[PDB]
Amino acid sequence: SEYQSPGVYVEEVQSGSKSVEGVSTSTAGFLGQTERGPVEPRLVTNYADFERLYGASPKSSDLDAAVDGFFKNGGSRCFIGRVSGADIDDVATGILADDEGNEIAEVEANGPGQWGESVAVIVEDSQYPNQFDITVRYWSGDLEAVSKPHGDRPDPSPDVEEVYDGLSADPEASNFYEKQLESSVLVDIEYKDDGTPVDGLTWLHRDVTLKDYEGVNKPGLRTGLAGFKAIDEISMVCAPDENDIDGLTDSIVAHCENMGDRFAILQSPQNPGPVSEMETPVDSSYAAYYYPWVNVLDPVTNREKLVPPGGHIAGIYSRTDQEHGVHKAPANETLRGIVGLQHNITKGEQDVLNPKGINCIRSFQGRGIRVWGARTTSSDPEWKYLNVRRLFLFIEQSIQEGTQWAVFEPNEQDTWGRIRQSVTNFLRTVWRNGGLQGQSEDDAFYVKCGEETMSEDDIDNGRLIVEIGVAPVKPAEFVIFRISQDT
Amino acid sequence: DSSYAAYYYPWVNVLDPVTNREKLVPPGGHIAGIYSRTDQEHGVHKAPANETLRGIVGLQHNITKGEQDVLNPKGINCIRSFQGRGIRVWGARTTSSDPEWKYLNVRRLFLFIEQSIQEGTQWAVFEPNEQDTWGRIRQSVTNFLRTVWRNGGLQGQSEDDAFYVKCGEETMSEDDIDNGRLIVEIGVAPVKPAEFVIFRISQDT
Amino acid sequence: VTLKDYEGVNKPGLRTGLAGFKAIDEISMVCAPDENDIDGLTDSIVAHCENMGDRFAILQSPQNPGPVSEMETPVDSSYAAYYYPWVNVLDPVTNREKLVPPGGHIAGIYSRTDQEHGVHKAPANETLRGIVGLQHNITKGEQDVLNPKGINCIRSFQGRGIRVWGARTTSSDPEWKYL
Amino acid sequence: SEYQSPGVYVEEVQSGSKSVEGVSTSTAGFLGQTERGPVEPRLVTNYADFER
Amino acid sequence: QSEDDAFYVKCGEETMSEDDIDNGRLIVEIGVAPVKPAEFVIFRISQDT
Amino acid sequence: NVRRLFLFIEQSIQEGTQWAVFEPNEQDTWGRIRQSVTNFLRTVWRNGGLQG
Repeated sequence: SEYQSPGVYVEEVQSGSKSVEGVSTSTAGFLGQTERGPVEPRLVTNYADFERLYGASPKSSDLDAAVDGFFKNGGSRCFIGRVSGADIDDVATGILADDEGNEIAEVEANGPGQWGESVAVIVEDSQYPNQFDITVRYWSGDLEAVSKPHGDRPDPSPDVEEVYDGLSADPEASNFYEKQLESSVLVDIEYKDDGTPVDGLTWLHRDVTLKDYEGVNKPGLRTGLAGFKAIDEISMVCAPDENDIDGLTDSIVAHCENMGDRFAILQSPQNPGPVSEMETPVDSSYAAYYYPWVNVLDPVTNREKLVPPGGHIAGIYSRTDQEHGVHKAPANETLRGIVGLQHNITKGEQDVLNPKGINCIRSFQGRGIRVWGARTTSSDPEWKYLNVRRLFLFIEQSIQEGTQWAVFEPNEQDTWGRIRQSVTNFLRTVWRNGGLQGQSEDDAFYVKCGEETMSEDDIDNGRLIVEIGVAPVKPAEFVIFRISQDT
Repeated sequence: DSSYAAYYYPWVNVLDPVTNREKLVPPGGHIAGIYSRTDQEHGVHKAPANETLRGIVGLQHNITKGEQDVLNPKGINCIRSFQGRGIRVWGARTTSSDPEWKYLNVRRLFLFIEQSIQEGTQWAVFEPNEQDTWGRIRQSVTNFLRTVWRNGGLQGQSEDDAFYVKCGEETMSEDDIDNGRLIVEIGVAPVKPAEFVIFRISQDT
Repeated sequence: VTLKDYEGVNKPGLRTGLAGFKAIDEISMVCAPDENDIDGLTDSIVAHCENMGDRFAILQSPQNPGPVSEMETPVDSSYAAYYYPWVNVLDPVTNREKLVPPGGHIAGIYSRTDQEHGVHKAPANETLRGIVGLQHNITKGEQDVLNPKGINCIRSFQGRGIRVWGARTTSSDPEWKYL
Repeated sequence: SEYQSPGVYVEEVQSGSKSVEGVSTSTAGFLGQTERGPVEPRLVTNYADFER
Repeated sequence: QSEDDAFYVKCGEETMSEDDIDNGRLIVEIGVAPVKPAEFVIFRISQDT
Repeated sequence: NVRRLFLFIEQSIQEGTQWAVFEPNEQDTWGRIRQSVTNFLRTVWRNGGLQG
C-alpha cells in the first residue's frame, strides 16, 4: 500500500494454506429413446421423476429398464439425454384468443414428436374478479375413445394432469400466467398481446442414426453427447442400445478420452460368438466391458425379457462409491432387480475370459448372482485395475478445479510453500481414508515445489512446477492358503 | 512496439443513464481503476491480472482457450469470462519485443524506483567528492532497496541475492574525480508472475 | 423508476439512494427487494459493499431461474450471499396468498442470530416466521448440486418446519468460503 | 507439453516399473475322428460337454 | 485451548526497521484463528471392542 | 521340465513387453525394462524354479 496522508490503515494478508475439496463421483449419464420429454439433458434423482418427465420407451429401446435397474441397485443421480429421430422443430403448437378474437398467447409442446397431438388445454373462469384457471391434460392411448375430455371425469382417466388456479393477465404481478406455467412438464406459454382468454378446450395441431446420438451443436442448443460435454458432474456414461447403432462404441470411448474426466461402461452383444474367439471392442484405459445379458419382468406383458446389464452395473458403481469410497473395487457385489442370467459361466471358461479384460456376472450356489471381475479393457500394465483409474480421475479433477487462485501470483518462496501445504493436506486426507498404501506418510506420497523442480529459465518464462508421487492400493484377486505339517 | 504501453481486448457492455439500455464502450477506464486498486492493496510489484471487473453487464465476444493461444504470445491481453468465477482480466504483458521488458509489473517497479531516486538525491550536487559523501549515498540507497525487498518486491533469501550498491574507488577513477563525476552502480533482481501452473503426477514412490 | 434513481442524488446538501447510505456508519447489511426488476442493480449493490468495505450484501434468486443443472450465482464476491427460493405470505388488502422474495425475512434472521449468539454463529438451521409456504420443495438430491455452487437453500422438514439450510458466500476463494 | 495461454495444467508421468504376468501352462489340444460336431476347434472343460 | 493457539500481536523491533522510523511508519502485525461451522455430522459405528 | 520352463518364460516375456516399442532409447527406458524383468525372475526363483 501507499501512505501519503496521515491516519490509520488496516490491511488484510493472505494465509499459509488453502483448502481443497473433493468432487462428486457417483453421477451417471444415460442416452436413448423415450416417448415424451425435452431433448436437453435433465437431472433426475428418482424413478417417479423419470416417469413423470419422460414416460415409457418404444419397442426399439430399453432405456426405461436401464434406469429402473439403476435406481433399484442404490443409484443416486442420473442425467438423461433424449435422442429422437424427428426434427427438433417438429413440435405441436396452439393459440389462445381473447374476447373479440385476438391471439394473446402461444402454446407449444415440451418436445418434438406426435405425442403433442394428444395434449388438451382448458381455460375456465375463477370466482374472484380478474382471475381464471388453466388445466392441461394428456392421454397416452387412443383419442378416438376419449368421450368427455372437457368434463370433470373423462372416459379413460388421463395419464397426466396439471391445474393452475390463481392466474392473472397483469405482467407486473407474480401470478401472471407466463410465470406460473413455467414449471410444467407438458407445455410452454409465450405472451403476445393484452387480454384474457375465453373459456373452453383446445388441442395442439400440425405436428435414429449415429448422427442423432452425436447431437446438435449450435450456439443456443445442445443435444446428444454435445450436450453432455458441457456438464461437469457426470462421471460415467452408458448407452443401452450401443450395439444396434454401428459406430457408437468408438464415439463414446472417444468422448470419454477427450474429456479426460469420465468412464465408459460397455456391454457385450446378445450373440458374441464362440468363447475361444471373444475380444474386447476397444483397447482403452477409460472403459470396462461386462458380460452376459440378464432377465427381468416386463411391466406391460408380465413376462420375462432379456436386457443388457449396463444400468444395473452403473447403479452398483454408485452404491459402492457411496458406502466404501472410490478406491474400492465394485466387484463381489450383488445385483438387485433381476430374475436370472442368459448363461451360467463356469470356472473353466473364466480362466480364458478374465486375462482378456472381459468381466463376468456369475451365480454361486448359496451366495447369489454377483459381479466377478474388476479390470479395464487396457493393455498397458499400469492401468490394469479399475479403481486405480477412478482414483486418479478424482484426484486430478479436484486439483484442477481447486487451484485457480494461484495463476498470476508472484513466483517466489511464499507461493511455493502455500501450494505445497495445500496439496499435502489433501493427499494426507486421501491416505487416512484407506486410498493410499503405507505405514507412514513417506511411503504413501510426496510433494515437491522449490529450487529442486524449477530452474532460472523456468522463472524467467513464468512456469511454476509441482511434482507429486503417489502409491495406490489394489484389490486381492487370488486368496491363497499354503498349508503344511511342519512346525 | 513500446515497453511503455499495454494493449487490451475486447469492448464491454454498460447501462446508459439516459436511455436505460445497453451500450458498447471501450474498457480503458475500468482497467485503469483495476490498476489503481491493485496498487493500493498489494503493491506495484503485483500483476494486475486475475482480477474482477465491476460496473459492467457483459462482453462483446467470449474468447476461448484455443484463440488465446494465438493472441497471448503477441502481446495482446484478453478479458474473459469463466463459469463459476466471473469476468476477469487474463494477461499481463506489454507490447514490447525486448525479452527484458516482457512483463508489466517489472516496468512499473523500475519506474517507481527510478523516480524516487531522481527526486530524493538533490542534496548531493556540489558536495565534496570524497569518502564521506560516498558512504552517505551508499547508506541511503541501501536502506531504500532493503525496504523494497522486505515488502516482497525483490527476490532472494538473503540481501546479497536481491541487490547490491557500489560507490568508491571501484566505480570511480582519477579522471572522473578531476572532472566532477560521482558514479553509483546498483544491481537489482525483480520478481515475476506465475503464468503457467503445472502439476506432474506419477505412481512412483 | 430506473437504475439512476436507485443510485441516488449526490449534491452538496442532498443525498438519496445509495449515496445517502454511504454516509451512515451503522449499516452492516444492505438489501433491495426489487433488485431483479431493474437491470444493473445487483452489480451496483455488490460494488457499494466492496468499496465501503464494512457491509454485507444479501441477494435473492429470480422467480424463474431456469433448470437446476444450469444455475449459477450472479457475482463472485466475498461480500455477498445468495438465497433460494421465493416464499408465500398473506396479503393484507386481498386476504389471499402472494409470492414474494425472501430477503427481509433472512435479514431479520441475521439480526436475531447476532443478538442472541454472536457474530461468529452461522445464521442457518433457524426457523422462518411470518410465512405460509414455499415456492418449491427441494430434496436432498438437488441440494447436492446446488450447495457446492454457493447457492443457499430454504427447505422444509417433516416434524421440524421451514429452515435455512446453507451458510456459504458466492466467493471462489477458499479462504472466504464461510459467512 | 506446450504452454501458450495462462492457466492450470495437470500431467501424468510414467512410473518406474511395469508388471509381467505369467501365461497358462496346462491346456491341451486333441485331433481325431468323431460322429457329430463342428470342424472348427472348440474348448471343452468337462467330459459331459464332450459327449454333448 | 490457550491464548497462543488463538491469536498473537507483534509491535517492536521485529516488525519495524530504521527506514520505517525515519519515515514515520508504525507497523503492528496480528494473527488470528476463527471458528467454522459443522456442516457434516458423521457417525462411524463398528462391532470391534 | 527345463524345456517347459523356458517355453513359459519366453512366452511371458514376448507377450508382456509390447509397451516398449518406439520408446526413447535412453537410460529411463533401460532402468524400467531391467526392473520389470528382475521382478519377474525373482518371483520365479522364490517358487523353486531357479537354483541358488
